[PDB]
Amino acid sequence: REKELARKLEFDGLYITEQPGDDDVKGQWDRLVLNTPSFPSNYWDKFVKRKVLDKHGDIFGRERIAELLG
Amino acid sequence: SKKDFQKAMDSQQFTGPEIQFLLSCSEADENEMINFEEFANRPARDIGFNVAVLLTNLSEHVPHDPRLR
Repeated sequence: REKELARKLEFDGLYITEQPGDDDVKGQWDRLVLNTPSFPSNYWDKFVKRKVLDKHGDIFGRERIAELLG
Repeated sequence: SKKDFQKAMDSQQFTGPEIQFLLSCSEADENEMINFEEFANRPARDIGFNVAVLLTNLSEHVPHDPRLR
């Protein structure tokens, strides 16, 4: 579930663009965790969250993205 | 404002000389401010349709000619 997310922020980037929609809130819980400092604890890639802002956030408010992350 | 649009364009990245060209190509309406909706006319799209059609038509008909690529 992290990896299902951790790639999804860095490719489809949906939280940066889409939202999952009312159904499959299991994917919408994710809106919570992604804010967490310790998020990518298990994917063995702590710098994903850093990696994502390099992408996407340059297109708009790179630290407007930070409020979504930290 | 045209300067604020010049600052907005630094990120969201079109090349900067082209940015100044957007400023000039806008309207410079009301001293220094610009509408978005008026600044969408170019209608023009058909040409570019046909261009992409053309280039795809080439990349299909004439593959691996690297300058074209």
